[PDB]
Amino acid sequence: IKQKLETQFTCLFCNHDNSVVCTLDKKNSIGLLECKKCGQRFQAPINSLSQPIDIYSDWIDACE
Amino acid sequence: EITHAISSAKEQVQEIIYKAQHNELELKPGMTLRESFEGEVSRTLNDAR
Amino acid sequence: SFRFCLECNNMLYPKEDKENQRLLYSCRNCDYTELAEDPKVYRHELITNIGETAGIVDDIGQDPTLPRSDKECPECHSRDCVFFQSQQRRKDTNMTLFYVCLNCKKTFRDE
Amino acid sequence: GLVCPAETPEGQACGLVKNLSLLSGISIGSPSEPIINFLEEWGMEPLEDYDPAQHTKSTRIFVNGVWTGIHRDPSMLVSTMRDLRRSGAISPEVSIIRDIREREFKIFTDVGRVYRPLFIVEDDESKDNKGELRITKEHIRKIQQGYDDDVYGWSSLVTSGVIEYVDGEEEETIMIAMTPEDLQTRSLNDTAKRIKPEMSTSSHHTFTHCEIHPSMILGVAASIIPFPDHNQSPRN
Amino acid sequence: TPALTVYLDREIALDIEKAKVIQSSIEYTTLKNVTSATEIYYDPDPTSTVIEEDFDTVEAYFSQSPWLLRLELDRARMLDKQLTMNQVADKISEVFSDDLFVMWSEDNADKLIIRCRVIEEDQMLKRIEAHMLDLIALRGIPGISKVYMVKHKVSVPDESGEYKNEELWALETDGINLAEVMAVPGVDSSRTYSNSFVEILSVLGIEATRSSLYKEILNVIAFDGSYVNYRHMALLVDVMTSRGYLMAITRHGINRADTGALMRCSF
Amino acid sequence: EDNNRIISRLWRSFRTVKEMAADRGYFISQEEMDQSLEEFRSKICDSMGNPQRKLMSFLANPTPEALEKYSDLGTLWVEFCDEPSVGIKTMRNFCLRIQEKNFSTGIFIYQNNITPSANKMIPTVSPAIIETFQESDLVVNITHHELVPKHIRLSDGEKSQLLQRYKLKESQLPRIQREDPVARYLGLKRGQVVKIIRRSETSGRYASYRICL
Amino acid sequence: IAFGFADRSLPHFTKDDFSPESKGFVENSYLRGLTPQEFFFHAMAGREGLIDTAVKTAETGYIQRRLVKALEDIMVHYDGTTRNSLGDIIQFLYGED
Amino acid sequence: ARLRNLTYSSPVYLDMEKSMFTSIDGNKVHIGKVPIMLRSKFCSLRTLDEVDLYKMKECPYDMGGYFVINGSEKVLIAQERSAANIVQVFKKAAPSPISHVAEIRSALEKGSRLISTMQIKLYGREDKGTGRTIKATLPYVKQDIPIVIVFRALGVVPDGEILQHICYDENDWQMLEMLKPCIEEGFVIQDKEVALDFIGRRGSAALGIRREKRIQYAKDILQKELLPHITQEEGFETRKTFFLGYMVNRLLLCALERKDQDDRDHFGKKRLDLAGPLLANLFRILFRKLTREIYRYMQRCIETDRDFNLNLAVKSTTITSGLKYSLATGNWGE
DNA sequence: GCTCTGCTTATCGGTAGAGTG
DNA sequence: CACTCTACCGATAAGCAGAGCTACCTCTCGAT
RNA sequence: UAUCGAGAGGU
Ligand SMILES: Nc1ncnc2c1ncn2[C@@H]1O[C@H](COP(=O)(O)CP(=O)(O)OP(=O)(O)O)[C@@H](O)[C@H]1O
Ligand SMILES: [Zn+2]
Ligand SMILES: [Zn+2]
Ligand SMILES: [Zn+2]
Repeated sequence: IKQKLETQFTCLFCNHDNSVVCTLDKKNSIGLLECKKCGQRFQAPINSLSQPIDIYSDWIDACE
Repeated sequence: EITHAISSAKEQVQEIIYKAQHNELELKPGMTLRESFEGEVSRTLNDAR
Repeated sequence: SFRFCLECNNMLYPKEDKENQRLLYSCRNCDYTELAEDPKVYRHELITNIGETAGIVDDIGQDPTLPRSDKECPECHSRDCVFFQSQQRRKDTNMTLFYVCLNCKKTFRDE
Repeated sequence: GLVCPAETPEGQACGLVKNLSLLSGISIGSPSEPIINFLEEWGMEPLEDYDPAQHTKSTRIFVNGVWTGIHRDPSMLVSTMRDLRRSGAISPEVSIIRDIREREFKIFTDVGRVYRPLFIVEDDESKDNKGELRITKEHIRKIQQGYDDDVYGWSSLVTSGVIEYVDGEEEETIMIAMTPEDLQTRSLNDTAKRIKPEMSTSSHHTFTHCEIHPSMILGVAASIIPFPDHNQSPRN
Repeated sequence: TPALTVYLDREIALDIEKAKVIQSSIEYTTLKNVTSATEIYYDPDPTSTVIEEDFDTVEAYFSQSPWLLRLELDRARMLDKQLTMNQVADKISEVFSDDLFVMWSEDNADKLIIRCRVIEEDQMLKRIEAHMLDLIALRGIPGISKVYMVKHKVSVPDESGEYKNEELWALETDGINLAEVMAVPGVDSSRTYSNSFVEILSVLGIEATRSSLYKEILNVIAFDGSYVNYRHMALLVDVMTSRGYLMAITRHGINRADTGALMRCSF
Repeated sequence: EDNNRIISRLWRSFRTVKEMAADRGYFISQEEMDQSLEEFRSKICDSMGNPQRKLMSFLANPTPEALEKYSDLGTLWVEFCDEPSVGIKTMRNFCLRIQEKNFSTGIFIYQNNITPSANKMIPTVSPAIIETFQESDLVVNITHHELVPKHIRLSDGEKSQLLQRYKLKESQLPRIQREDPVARYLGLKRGQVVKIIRRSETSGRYASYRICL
Repeated sequence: IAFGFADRSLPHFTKDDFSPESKGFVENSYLRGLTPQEFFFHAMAGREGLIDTAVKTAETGYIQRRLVKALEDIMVHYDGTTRNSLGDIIQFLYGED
Repeated sequence: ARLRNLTYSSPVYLDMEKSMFTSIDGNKVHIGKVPIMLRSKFCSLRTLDEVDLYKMKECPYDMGGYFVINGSEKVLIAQERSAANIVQVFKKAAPSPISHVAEIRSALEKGSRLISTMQIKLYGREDKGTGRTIKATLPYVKQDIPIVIVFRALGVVPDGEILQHICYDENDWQMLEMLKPCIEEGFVIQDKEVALDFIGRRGSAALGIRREKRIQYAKDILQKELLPHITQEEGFETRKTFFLGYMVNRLLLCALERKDQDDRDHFGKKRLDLAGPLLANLFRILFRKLTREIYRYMQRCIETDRDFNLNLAVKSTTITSGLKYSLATGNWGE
């Protein structure tokens, strides 16, 4: 079953903190970051061990 | 008499050690071999005293 | 007994060759596969005896804390050995003794 | 032999507060670098040079809890290390522990180890000395004189291989006779004196050490009791 | 130390052979209790076998999945529990019906062996093996780990009316299952007793709990030869049962009363 | 074989229900009470030997003595359900039967469970009373145990006599839970009192009273 | 006496020694006097008694307090009943007699 | 000191040196007094001999070993602790998903002081616990990290090398069967870099450090802090990796019922802290407090750009009062 | 620093009923 | 009239935190 | 004729 989790991460674009939601679909190995404020979305591959800090880390490197 | 009776009780404990170490000791229901061994040794030594 | 891939060093997992009906040991990080010498894939011992004799070293006769016996060795027929009960630390372990001859270093029993 | 079996408070502190036995000592601490140098000088191989396939029979060597090497002939290594301590080349408070079953050789120069002295018994079957105390009336003579025949006191015995210190860990690997008389078998039936254990489980005993006197297991307070061996233990 | 005192019907209590029959039927035996080792082979031909030991077994027997589950039963434990190879395989069949082909060797064989096949499947056999050892019950009442054969000296009046002793067989258990053991044919269902008065309350009710509570306390006091007058222990067990449920002698029982707050806060 | 223990346990549960009904004050014929296991199998099982629970249901009325003592004792309907799991569908037809024929109390023996949703159809059917029992729990009649003394329900008049003798409020009597095995056996309702005559090692005999929660 | 050293009770015994003397049998009487091994083993059993007395005294002291608080308000009344402070009947007659 | 309720203590002086790097792009200062143990080598009574002992009103039967603090004779009680730098394996209670734990407290050799503590836990109960894997505990990391992952983060990545560090018997199929879940739970981590990053992403620190340094932060938690008694210099992870395998080996020997769990009460696994170690642990704490007071004084006295006279930035009361307080009350700390 | 019980949170079905072909 | 597809209340553990830990008595010592 | 703690003790 999918996991819809709220986090305390800051969006890299709109800078609103505590407004990034992480949807981890392990059945298809696809993780999804969403911003509850400005509405952006970032997708990245996840394994079985990953957690909201794993894809949020991949989002920091995808920008820089 | 006291010293003889204690000496013979020490011998019975030798026999019990022999049986338990040669797999010739009766196991009491609900008890492992080593529990049964310690139980027999204890009864022998308390009866000696 | 499970083996390792000769090109990746990761461990091989058992996988069937469905078409030829034979057991293989295939890797999982690369394409290596090899033929199984042993049909057995898994064993589970409930009543176990592994670790019974355990550390029998060339210097076991130098441990002065071990008791010594007169029992005749089956191999060389020497009258001098050390003994010890099973090194299996289970609660149901037997009390039967293992003897180690100080001459030929054979491990025998009183059976 | 390390803490008193009798002197401990009654009540809430009972068994938690203890008292040093009469012959106890505490390790002050010793540098490990001389120990490393002796181990590499006498055949220890590094861990970067190590493969379990190649070393399937060798002994692992620990110095103050760090795995530092492997040695293929541990029997000679420990005898060498022990003899360096019995002369003074290694500080007498260092612990030298051979675990033969587990193929491990552990050395401790840690501070705070509780140790006690014992008489050394000759254990090498290459001399008539074997099986007997290394200490002789000559040592006792020089002790009473105070000097050697070209100060001679307690530490002179420790650095001449007749007495050494053992801690709780090394005590695990030795065989101790209770009195000098127990070093040799006998021919009694005196109904007044106390019965000595038979010790008939091992055919021949190989004593490595002998107690100096068994009353030294007591501490200061219990040492005041006359005949404590004739009392119910709580009275002591 | 949970324990049941299982009195037996008179005809069984004076015949040691019949009492042993009740004993072996009550004691819980799982499949794990009799299994010495389990194995998983790749034996691709269902009608033959790579196992040289089971060669003559499967060849003659025949006159599904390629993975084989081979489990070996320990002869000593099979003898103690009084179980035959047939009934052990039967119980396996009942839980796996037609999803598993079961093949068992004879009790005369050198090794006691049971072969199993399913009707990617390497892991499905490990899951089945875990489920078998962890859930298959061969006989007995769950929760009754051991059953002991105990002789009772019970005083009963003569035909003359004089009290004389009489030896009778009863059983005692490690573990409890008062409800299920009461139902077992042979057991005197009007006398079965448990040393868990909590269980007595659920099966027999509060007045029986009152008596059982007193019995268990008395046993503690009387053991070191002591004697306390009945009325003191009677008063305590009436307090523990007056509410209709068991009131523990703790704040969780005592302070659940409608007593004043000043009284309750002083505890 | 193993099929015989199913029939036997069901026959024993059946004997207990009749025993329960008799003790509660209803009339059960001395021929149905003493019914052997063989007679039970002949009448209840098929040709294949499997038993038909719907054939075991029966109806009983209070004896004249019980009706004189307890004027709240009506007609009792006992039914064994052939469906192991009793769902909302099964319970509704049972509750309808009870109201339509205006039974005073209905005893519903189930096999494995009663769903909590169907279990709520139980208090929606007053002034008729529905009581449930797991068929297992009745294989042995617990009131036959040495440790369970004879519980006898007090009449409304007898209860009042008790309260005045001790000048008692109801909340000052010892209690018995509604779910107590012996309270369920007697079908005790909140406010009713049992009298319990009991062995005593100091006086020989002692009468204990409990009121039902 | 347990094998608190590796496979032995004291460094004065060989390993795997289950004899009376190895595991705490004190053969001598107090008149004759105990051996050093017996002395220590006797002191082990003796310590356990001092520990028990110091520990279990608070175990039973708390038990008695809870018993007293459970029962403190229970009195025999002039009607013969045994009741608490709520007037609940605990026994209809004290001790049933 | 006894008569007048004084403290018998020695002044301690420390040379201090100032230096001022500047790039456009002192002497015997007194730090406190240490109470002297009577009849020790630093006591004014060690010489004298019975004649002058009597003149100093000292009794020749008094053997010392105690201090005089405000006139009161204080003795230090040896403090019993568990040995450092040794691996002990213990069993865990039934209502826990963990069944066996290996533990080691790491302590340096110089000074001898504690640093950190580390655990390796074997999960999965008896027929309960599903996947029966093994995780480690690292200092300054919030979560348990599977063993295989930390082995790879140290430079040993292929399964076969990791298992060669743990199991020393290719025949031991029981132990190898017990290591199965650890391999599969660390399958997706197939190289050093993604291993080091898997660690760094839980070890507190800041949020948002990119892979380029959150790795370099985990590389620090492995070089130092992790088993620091082994080494703290770089490029010696071969010593630490072999030790980690030893711990796992010891953990499994006990879980396979081939070896008893360690006895926490075995006196050979215990140490007694006497006056030296007890004073050193307290002196370390108090000297750091003095250090922070020196740093805090330079930031006020250097904003004036006036050469500070040093002796005005060392209040010897910090060490003097700290030692006095603990010896006088028995409270061993600040 | 250790045992217990009760109370406050997730998981488990379990039905039990409209939407469905 | 046979299907799912989700809104229910069971019954689970399930994790947790805290509450409690014999009675009375003596004396010295340090900090506020 | 203080308060808060700590430690050592008595039955
Ligand atoms: N720590 C404690 N707590 C409570 N009561 C205690 C106690 N220590 C002692 N007592 C009281 O003092 C009694 C102890 O008496 P002692 O003089 O200590 C032993 P005894 O059993 O009377 O004699 P013995 O010396 O002949 O064995 C206890 O039973 C109790 O009454
Ligand atoms: Zn955003
Ligand atoms: Zn590969
Ligand atoms: Zn030989």
